[PDB]
Amino acid sequence: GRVRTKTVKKAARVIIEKYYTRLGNDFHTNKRVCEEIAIIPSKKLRNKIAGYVTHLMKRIQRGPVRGISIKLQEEERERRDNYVPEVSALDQEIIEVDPDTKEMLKLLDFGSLSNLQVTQPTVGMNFKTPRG
Amino acid sequence: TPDIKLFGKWSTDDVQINDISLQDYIAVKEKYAKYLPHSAGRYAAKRFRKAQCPIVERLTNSMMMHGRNNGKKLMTVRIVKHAFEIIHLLTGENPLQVLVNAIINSGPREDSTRIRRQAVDVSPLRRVNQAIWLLCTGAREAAFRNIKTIAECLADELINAAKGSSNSYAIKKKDELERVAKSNR
Amino acid sequence: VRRACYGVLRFIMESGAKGCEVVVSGKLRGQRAKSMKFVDGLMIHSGDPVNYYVDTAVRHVLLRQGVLGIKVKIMLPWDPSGKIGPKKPLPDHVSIVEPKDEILPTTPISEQKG
Amino acid sequence: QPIKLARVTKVLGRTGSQGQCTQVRVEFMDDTSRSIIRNVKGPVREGDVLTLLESEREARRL
RNA sequence: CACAUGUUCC
RNA sequence: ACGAGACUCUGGCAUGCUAACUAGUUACGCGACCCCGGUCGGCGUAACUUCUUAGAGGGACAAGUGGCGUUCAGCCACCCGAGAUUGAGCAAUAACAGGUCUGUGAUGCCCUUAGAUGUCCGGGGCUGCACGCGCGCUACACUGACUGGCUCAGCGUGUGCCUACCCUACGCCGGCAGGCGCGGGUAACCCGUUGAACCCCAUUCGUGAUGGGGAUCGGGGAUUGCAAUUAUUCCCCAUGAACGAGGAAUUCCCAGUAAGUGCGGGUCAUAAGCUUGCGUUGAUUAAGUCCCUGCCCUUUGUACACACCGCCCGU
Repeated sequence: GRVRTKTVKKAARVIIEKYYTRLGNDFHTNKRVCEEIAIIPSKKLRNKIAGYVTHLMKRIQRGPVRGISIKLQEEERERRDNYVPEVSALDQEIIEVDPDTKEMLKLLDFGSLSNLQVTQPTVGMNFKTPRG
Repeated sequence: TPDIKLFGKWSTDDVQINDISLQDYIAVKEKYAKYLPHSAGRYAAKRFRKAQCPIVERLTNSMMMHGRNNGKKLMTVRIVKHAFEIIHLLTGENPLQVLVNAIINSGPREDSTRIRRQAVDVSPLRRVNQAIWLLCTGAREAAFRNIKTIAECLADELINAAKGSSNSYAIKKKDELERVAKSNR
Repeated sequence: VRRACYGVLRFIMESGAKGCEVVVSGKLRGQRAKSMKFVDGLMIHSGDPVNYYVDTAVRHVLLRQGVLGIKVKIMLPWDPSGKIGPKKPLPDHVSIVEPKDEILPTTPISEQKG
Repeated sequence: QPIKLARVTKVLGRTGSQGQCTQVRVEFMDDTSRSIIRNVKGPVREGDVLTLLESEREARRL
């Protein structure tokens, strides 16, 4: 029956999204941290709020969490989302071209190409699902 | 004696537990030894905290019945302690062994219940619950309006139950309940 | 009875209230007894804070047709000084201080002086 | 007709009209291979053996 | 397996 | 946004902190008594806060592990642990022709207002009894009754602005109820170390409407009050009835819980079978279900809307 409400959870994310380095993993450690970085009115809530923080710390060390704004993971996500491989996914030497979309270029301007070799046609129209 | 225990003067050892179906629900030896059949309590809070209780304390916990005698464990231990000698001065053997054959032989196997009745099997903990119960109310009428005291009736029945001699209340009500279940089975 | 009940509901918002529950019971416009209810803003009902966050006043008015009941209920605002309301904060509000803007060091330097 | 040692090895669910019975996937200490389903009364634990007065009665899965 | 009915100024 | 939660008071653990000649202990030193030791709420002293008490704090979070779960919300299990759900209070939106005009100097309106439905004095009634019903109490016995002995509590209250009326120790007188003389307590002080019952031990009875039961009723004696006859209560003796475990039916309850057992509070001049709290003895059973009784969401059906206790058809 021990299910936390919003004020246990909406507050604990503010503990993480602003104070990540000032905490650790153990409960009584960041229990003693959260008393000075957050004015919690009661003692039982003081054990309540920090208790959800350590449980979410057991998730951040293990994976990414949705409602979290941590400065060190997003820069890690930044460097993988500005990523550029030294070769492109377009710089290919063998551009396999279908026999019909060969024909469409012959009427257009770029009709005769160099690095474009042609395949063989698939025999027998069989492409949609059997009904039932 | 920090090695062995004497239940007043009764030895802890040499009680073979006959049935293997109830031996996981008879706490009577080498982990469950007490000088008294009386602890502070605490056994009746959890679901299966009733499984490791000493059986002689369980009977006293079920003996304080019918109003006026509820909340009087000080005297029901004064009944069974007197009643343990009564078994010994009739048998000569361990009186607690007689209790082992008593709870084994007075627990009904199959029991009808409201489902039209479907006769179904029972739990060993249900079985030790009923076997200790049916004798505990059987002697409750044997001393009722009779010169035979409650100490003897408590001792007389499990003597008649360890042999299944069918002159005790607990044996009769076990086989009738096994038979009326055998009707709608 | 409508115009006057706003006259106290607005008089506290110029005075800086947190919320109010004004209810005018009694008979109005006929023989039948009814109840007016103009609630607005934040206003709590439960908890120990009801003693020191809400100040309750109930009065009666004498007229020719009946006796009307008024519950002038006001939720006090909060102040850490404690001169407009209670000193104690809410049981659920979590005052979290902002992190101070410190620039992380990359160089090991000493500042011996004296 | 035999007294048989049938070891309760897992519980399925509470049954009956008032929820006074529970159904168990019971197994036999007397031979491991055959195993049936049968309602039990009273509080049930895991790994206890039962005493079947008859062995051919099987309960239906609710 | 059975289990019908209603009193109403407001 | 409210309600739930949070919150409050209490319950449990901290030989750490703060201190107690109206709280207790530890010693030391005599007195008494038995064979250096033993005991004592006998008597003083300096060190202490263990017990006394209550102030601050500290302690528990699903915290750690192991399963389980989107591996999210969470759940089951283990260990460490004084606690791995103490109990209550507070408690919304809307609603009822719920109840109170017998709580009022809260009141609209109405009746009455001197031969008064106002006020006071006397006495009676509210207690009255063929009968039905509700909450209760003591019982129906031998796990008992009866008689000695032994021994354990925790909640409270006490001298009244009026108020002339308190809680009570001690010392006597009397079988008892009760009575008389001193002393203290406006209270952690005196009562009071609150010597409670149940209990425990040991008699006696012996399945008998008996020594279970104490209804009814006669006789005597004291208290309170101006006044007790329709017996205010109370003690003594004698009387000793129904009642042999309670049909149909139905109530309350899952942990110090039910029940047993007493003790204070309220009413109180006289006064608890009621009620409100307290401690004491201490469980059986259960860790489940929608069967019943209802209750909360979702769909669906509705000829219902004072709403199925609805509506309505034919003779």
